[PDB]
Amino acid sequence: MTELKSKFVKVYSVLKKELLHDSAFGLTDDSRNWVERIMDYNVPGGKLNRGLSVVDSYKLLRELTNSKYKSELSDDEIFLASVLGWSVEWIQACALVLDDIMCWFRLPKVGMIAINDGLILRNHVPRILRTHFQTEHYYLQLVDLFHEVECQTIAGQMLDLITTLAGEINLSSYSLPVYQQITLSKTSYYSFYLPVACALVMLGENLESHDDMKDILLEMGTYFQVQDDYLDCFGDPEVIGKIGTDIEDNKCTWLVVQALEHCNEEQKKLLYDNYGRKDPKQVAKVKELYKTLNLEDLFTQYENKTCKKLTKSIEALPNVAVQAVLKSFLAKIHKRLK
Amino acid sequence: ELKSKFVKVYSVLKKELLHDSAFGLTDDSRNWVERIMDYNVPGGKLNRGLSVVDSYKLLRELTLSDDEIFLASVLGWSVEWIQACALVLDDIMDHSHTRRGHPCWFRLPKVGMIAINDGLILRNHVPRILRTHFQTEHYYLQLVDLFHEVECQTIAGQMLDLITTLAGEINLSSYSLPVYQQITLSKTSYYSFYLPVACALVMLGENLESHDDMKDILLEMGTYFQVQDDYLDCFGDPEVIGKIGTDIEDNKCTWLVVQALEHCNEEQKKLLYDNYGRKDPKQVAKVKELYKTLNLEDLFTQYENKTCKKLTKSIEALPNVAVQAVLKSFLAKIHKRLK
Repeated sequence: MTELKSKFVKVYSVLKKELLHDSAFGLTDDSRNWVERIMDYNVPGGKLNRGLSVVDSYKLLRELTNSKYKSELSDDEIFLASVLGWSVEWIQACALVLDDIMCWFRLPKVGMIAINDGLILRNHVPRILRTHFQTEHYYLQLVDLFHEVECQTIAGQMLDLITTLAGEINLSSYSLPVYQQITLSKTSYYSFYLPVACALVMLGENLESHDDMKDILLEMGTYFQVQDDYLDCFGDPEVIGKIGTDIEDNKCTWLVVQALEHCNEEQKKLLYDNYGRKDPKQVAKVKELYKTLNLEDLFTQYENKTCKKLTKSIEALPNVAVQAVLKSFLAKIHKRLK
Repeated sequence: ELKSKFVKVYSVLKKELLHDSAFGLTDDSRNWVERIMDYNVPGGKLNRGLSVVDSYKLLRELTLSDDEIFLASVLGWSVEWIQACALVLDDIMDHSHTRRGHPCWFRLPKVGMIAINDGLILRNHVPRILRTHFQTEHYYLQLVDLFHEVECQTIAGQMLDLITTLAGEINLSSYSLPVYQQITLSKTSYYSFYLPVACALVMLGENLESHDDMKDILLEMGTYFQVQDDYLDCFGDPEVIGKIGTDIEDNKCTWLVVQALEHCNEEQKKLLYDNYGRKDPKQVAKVKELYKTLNLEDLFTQYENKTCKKLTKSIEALPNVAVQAVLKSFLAKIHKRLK
């Protein structure tokens, strides 16, 4: 089960050798190994669905719009899309650098190591894009698109940092607006906007002519994160392949915030005294408070209403290839159990 | 005088950014963006941005169009935008206090989100400024590289500083010298000292990859500049500085606090835990008195004399006499300064 995905995976190794044995940025033999270890720990491995969606999207935009000379994707076409797909995976790798880190005094030294790891990787994307796109017309537009998503990611990463730290001293810091900003800037941009926007820039398109699609993808990114959060609570761990830890891990879950908005005083103090522990006695009291607040129903309500909104906004787009791409994104997420 | 010729450049750029066809904005959003813009970028001495133009002027002399000054000033004002973004988060602990100056925490992420999003707005101006005014030059890509380097180095430092300032409220042992050095270097040294000279240099038609030694000097000189800052906030003629030192009350990660924790023993360590990040002058004085007892006034004289001599030596070892002149100018205006 790999096909063009196997053809995609190889590109990481090509970019990695380029980045390491680059004359413009020399490296000690010890520097190279140190950088390569950071690269391999952080960037390859995983589902790769974000980077691949760049290639899958570029393939669907070409298949439908065309007006190019042939509809089959060139080997050089597949490769360049994969280079952007892997740039996406680098952006992603940087965004997650901090997600462990979690007593307190050991935290800034620990955090310092992680920050420098991402510093190394962040300085890779400009070089990747320059090596492989410096000559195209759209190069400057591509640098913009990446600068925007890169900068929005860093903002979301900083808020998630402030927020996950402030959550250890007071759960009331987790709020609905803050959750939406973290989800939007830290995740939605690279996850849903960035792939397709990459396919469009190399397809020879201007992004300022797709603001209606950019709002759709960003909202679809929020919807996707509300899904993950919900699944981490209850969703057949044998289907997901993972045990839910968000309630234990003291995460800023869509569930937790919707809880503290609807539940009051007595229910609120129940949550402070039971959220984020490791024995199931408190984990179940939480899961029961969510059931008491009907949060499975509030979620399923949110799901159908948001799906209707986006399908409407999608059916209302002028670009049939774009909407065909967004329709595949939305149906691949809808009511997914995994 | 040339300062007045430099300041209007801000208004030039501010007018460009707002009434950009490529970036439409409501009249009501434009006021909001302008309020963010001028609250954060102009005002203050503007010395970093000015050092770009003075540096270009000294480099050119030792090897002048009005438009030249404009472009140099455009880069100097670019520096001020970077400086602005680095500092957006610095009073995040005192603006979350919607009380007096008491613990908060729940109101902290809302406060931070505002700040983060302000700096996000200002961070998107530098690429537009550099493109508008340099898209066409030989060195344009060298400029985009240079600003991406410092921009990213700045971003790392504030992220570490954030982690550090938060973890410093709970458990004081979080403040350490390696963490202090990293923050000082990545958050500050890059934009303040490297970036100005590097701007004057790349526009002067130079490649930065052949100035690694000058860069190492400038970054270290930036760290030296911050250790001076920290030391003065404790004892440095509060009447001369024109400001009252607030660092001990504010529970800041000072070079001094770090050096104290290194030298002091468990009794002195507890004196520091039980005082320090408090308000009353009685507890603040126990610290400033503990600093004296640990000999941190002389330890500072050692760092300064050694860093000054060490850098003077490294600078004189540069082949480029024009570069040596600029770094010597920076070093001698920082040296033993009382304000």
